[PDB]
Amino acid sequence: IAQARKLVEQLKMEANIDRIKVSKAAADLMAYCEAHAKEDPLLTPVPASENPFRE
Amino acid sequence: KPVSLSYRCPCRFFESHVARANVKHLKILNTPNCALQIVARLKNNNRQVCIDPKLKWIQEYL
Amino acid sequence: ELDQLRQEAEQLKNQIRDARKACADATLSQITNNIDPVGRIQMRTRRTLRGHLAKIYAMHWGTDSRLLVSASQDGKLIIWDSYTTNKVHAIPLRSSWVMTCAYAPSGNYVACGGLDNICSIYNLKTREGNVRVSRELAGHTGYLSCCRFLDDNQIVTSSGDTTCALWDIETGQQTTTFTGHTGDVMSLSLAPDTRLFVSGACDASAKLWDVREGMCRQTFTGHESDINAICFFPNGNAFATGSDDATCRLFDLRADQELMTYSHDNIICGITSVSFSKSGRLLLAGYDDFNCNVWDALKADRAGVLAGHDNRVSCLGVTDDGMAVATGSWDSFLKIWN
Amino acid sequence: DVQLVESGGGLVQPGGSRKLSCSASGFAFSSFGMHWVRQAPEKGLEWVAYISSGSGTIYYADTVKGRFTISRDDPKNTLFLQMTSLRSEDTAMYYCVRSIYYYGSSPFDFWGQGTTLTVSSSDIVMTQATSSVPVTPGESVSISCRSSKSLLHSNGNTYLYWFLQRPGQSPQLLIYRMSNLASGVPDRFSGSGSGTAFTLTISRLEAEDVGVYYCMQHLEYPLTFGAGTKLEL
Amino acid sequence: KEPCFREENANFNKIFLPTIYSIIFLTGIVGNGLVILVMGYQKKLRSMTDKYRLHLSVADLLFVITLPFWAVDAVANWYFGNFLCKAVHVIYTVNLYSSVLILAFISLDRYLAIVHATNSQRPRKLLAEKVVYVGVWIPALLLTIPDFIFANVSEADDRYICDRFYPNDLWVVVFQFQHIMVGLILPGIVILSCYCIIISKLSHSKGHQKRKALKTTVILILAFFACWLPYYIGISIDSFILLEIIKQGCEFENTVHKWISITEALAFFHCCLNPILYAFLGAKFKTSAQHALTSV
Amino acid sequence: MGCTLSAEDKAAVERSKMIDRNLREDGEKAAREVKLLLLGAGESGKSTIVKQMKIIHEKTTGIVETHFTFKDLHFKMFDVGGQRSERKKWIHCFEGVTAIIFCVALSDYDLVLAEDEEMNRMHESMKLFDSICNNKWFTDTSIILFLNKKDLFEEKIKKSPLTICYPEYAGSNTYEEAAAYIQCQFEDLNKRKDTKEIYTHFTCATDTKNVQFVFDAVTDVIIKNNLKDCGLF
Repeated sequence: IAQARKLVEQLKMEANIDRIKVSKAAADLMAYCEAHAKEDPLLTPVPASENPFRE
Repeated sequence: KPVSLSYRCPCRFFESHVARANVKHLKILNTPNCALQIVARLKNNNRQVCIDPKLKWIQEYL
Repeated sequence: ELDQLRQEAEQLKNQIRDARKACADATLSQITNNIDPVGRIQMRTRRTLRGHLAKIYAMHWGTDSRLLVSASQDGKLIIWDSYTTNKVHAIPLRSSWVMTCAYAPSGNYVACGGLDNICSIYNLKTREGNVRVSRELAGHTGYLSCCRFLDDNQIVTSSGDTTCALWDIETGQQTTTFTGHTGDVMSLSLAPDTRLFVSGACDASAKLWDVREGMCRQTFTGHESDINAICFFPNGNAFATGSDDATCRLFDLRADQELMTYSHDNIICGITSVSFSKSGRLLLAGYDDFNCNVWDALKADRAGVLAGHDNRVSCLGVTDDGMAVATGSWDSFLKIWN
Repeated sequence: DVQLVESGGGLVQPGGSRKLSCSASGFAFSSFGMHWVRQAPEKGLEWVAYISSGSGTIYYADTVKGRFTISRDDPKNTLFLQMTSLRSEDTAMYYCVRSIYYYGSSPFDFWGQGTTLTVSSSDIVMTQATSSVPVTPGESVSISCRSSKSLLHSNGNTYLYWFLQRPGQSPQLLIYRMSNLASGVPDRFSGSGSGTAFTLTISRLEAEDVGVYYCMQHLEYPLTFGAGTKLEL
Repeated sequence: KEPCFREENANFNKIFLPTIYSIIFLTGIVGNGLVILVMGYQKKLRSMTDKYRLHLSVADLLFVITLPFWAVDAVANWYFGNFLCKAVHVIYTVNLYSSVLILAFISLDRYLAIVHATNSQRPRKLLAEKVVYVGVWIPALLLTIPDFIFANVSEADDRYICDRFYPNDLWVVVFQFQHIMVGLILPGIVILSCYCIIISKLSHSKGHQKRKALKTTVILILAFFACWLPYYIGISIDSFILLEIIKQGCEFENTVHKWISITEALAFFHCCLNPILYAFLGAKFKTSAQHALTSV
Repeated sequence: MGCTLSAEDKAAVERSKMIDRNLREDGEKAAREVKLLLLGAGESGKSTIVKQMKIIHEKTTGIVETHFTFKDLHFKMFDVGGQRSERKKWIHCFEGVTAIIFCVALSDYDLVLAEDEEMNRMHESMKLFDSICNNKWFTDTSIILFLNKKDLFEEKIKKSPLTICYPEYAGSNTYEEAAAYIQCQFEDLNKRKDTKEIYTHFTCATDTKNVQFVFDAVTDVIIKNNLKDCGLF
């Protein structure tokens, strides 16, 4: 059966990858959030003069 | 306006059988819209019959 | 065979998982422990879009953050100007059993599909002054679940026949076929670089596909029921899923595992849509209990509730400039929130 | 192929009536609003009448109000102008113009070939201040238009349009809303301006681009054109 | 043959009318306001029924608004002057007739929906959007010409009686007959007929959906006729007395007047019965009300 | 809106209102049609039911739509037999149809399933009917039950008794009792008898009266809708 061979090949391809630490991965999300926090209208609402939906 | 609050003349039948023969007292009533109302109590009948609208003797007397 | 195959593979599943336990030094909840919360998020309804006469099944924003397209199961695609609530175009569909719709990033085309197993491409900039069907893509043996434009001549679709397809619009032929899911694929999301996309299927699994080669890169599990929605993080290094088990989850591409779980004991209904804000700090989800929930994506705290719909919320959207949110429900109304 | 063909023009006596017909082929006639415009002999353009899509709105110029009537037959794809009490100021060449109105549309984008009528015999002011300049191929030139009122609305739009009329042809759209380039127009053309002053740049010149350039406003519905700037040689 | 004053009856009315009028005013204002609020705070497509009930609620509210004005009367003189006594008659008459005409229109709409279910959408829309203004509100407005012409404030012994004065009793009899005809006969024949037809067709059915409808139709018929029959019987008897056909003593006239007052007070409860019978007994309206009691 | 808008904004609003008018007209037209969902299991005879009205009256395909007209009433029937995917992911799309037609072959009681040799075809149809009838999306939706191939059933009942299926059946083993017994077992699966109805017809009648039956079964349903719409219920 070639389906089992395909599954084995796919699992072998998936296993041979390089992973980073979870603590290192969360830090990047935190850094992106703090770097773009001030440009988020939903997180920090803008005054009614610059609101296109004022409505 | 509700019918229960409507005004009606106490004198609808005007009969002058008395001819001043019998009238103990005679007053004319006041009405928003009923021309002239009269209740002449009769000396003998005291039924205050409503006398005729246009008859000479009271008109001369009044 | 049944020996040295389908059994040695179970060994590989014991290796990857082991490699996933050696990279879990800490958790996301501990890294972001000493950060300030976002407070209470209060949003108001600014616009209400009326004109559909059945349940709205899908919606999509234009790249100019002003024009949007919506699909209803009354045979109508409507293009709305959200600033003035004006209707720009009303497109009647040949099949009314629509379940998805897309807006081209250029703004010249729209896409539609549903229970007819066909993806229809409509031209909006004809010289005749009307909208006409530009193309009909056929080849799927199941219903169309989602579709997203890559450019004016490329589109990716997911079908209920457990497959995904990358098409050539000018020729009408399938260019690439992506296979490997067990159940029906219900959603897809394109990465900001367009070079990758994720798909979630009814087998409670998500997969990451490389567009230019057509092979599966990574598989992510952890849910307990069908995945109904999927969305990419703004920087393209993570994604979020919503399932039928009343739970959202966050997965990291490089860490290759799950990061955060968003669930509550009060919530027991399924999730239909997910979205991120411009900075990625907020995660917006639509539920069957007629409400939309705004979660703090870094602390897994429910920050806000959007409640203005009398039936289940079926679609969500956030503009490219991050100004407003759009919600579409199983009633005939779309709402803009600020 | 979009086509508008106009008929019904000829020599008329002072006082009388005449009907002009405009037949459309190749596009959805019912979705477009229609305009009648005229050009006097050796003069500029002059807006005459407008009828909306669905006949729910009709506008006339002050000089033809009470004697001109505009109508449309949508099943037959025809537009009619009935003119009565014709004076010696009505002898001109009449054009049929189509224009559609939604967010991001391009109004005034197609004109007819025109029909000639000969009689035997506050509005915004748009100033061009220049009637003829000499140009040579390969060089760059500029055309200036000035308005008596600020054309910028309180929604971000500046309603100014540019048209080119080549010798022997009908006007064609170049720029709409002062910045957008019409379909099928070379990138050499550009437009820019403030709320009151506007500039159109042709960049390199060719055997084309020779003719009369007009600026039009679309803020207040009494529509006014410029005098027309002529580009010779 | 002797004067027949109305003093004991007036004394009884002075106590009876204000209390019942206040109770009716409270109940009607509450019910009709609730119905109007539920209709207003609803985001759907309005059907044919949810236009008739809007008309009915507006008419009932405008009718019940005038009740305190005449509750102040019969215990005290008309304090509101000459202008206010006018147009109060107008509001009263307009809404009194419009309510029953709307009821007849609802009956006809139900008949069309039930007996011609597959081919009635266009006539039902035509009746609900266009013919309702000509068949309900225009006749009700036209029937108030005597209110403009004749209603006026008079003067009496330490009292200001405002009324609808007529040149003679023939006008009173004619307008009483018109009241009987418009208020009872014309709407009573259509509504009853439609309901009976619906029943004859709903008599044989599986049940649990048509058995409920049969009893609701019977309830509607009984409610309308029990509310409006004795009052008009008394009105007809009074009209016959006014024509001198029925001649008796003054005690008979006093008894007839007391019967008329009590039955008219009872018949005024239609403006409170209508929200229950035409809005609150329906599952669809109950669902709409539950939906409306979630956004507040 | 009002006097703060420009001319182009007013024209756009007019276009939007025309679109709204057309949408309302389309919705009013669509509300008058009768939508039916056609369901079955295997050789139930769905093709024979579809062929009852061959007139139009107006890769793998997913849903088949059939239109026909009877007594000035328009019916659209939807066949979803092609769809091989998960049914629970798209069944809610049909919440709101007028009725469900369910076809069952009477002769499919001796035969067993091809793949599952030890499973009855009638039992499989019963499980499908039980799943559809008690579905959460079809609480107030009525079912028209078609029982096909009575001519073959009345002959197969002779050689084989009605004991291979229904082991607890005690009857005369004739058609007039076995068919009535089968109808009883099919109607006993309904657990919403206070909100929905089952209409059963033995549609081995080669004439067209089949559609007539549907007409009747539809009319009743519509009446029961109006009683709820008008507040009577």
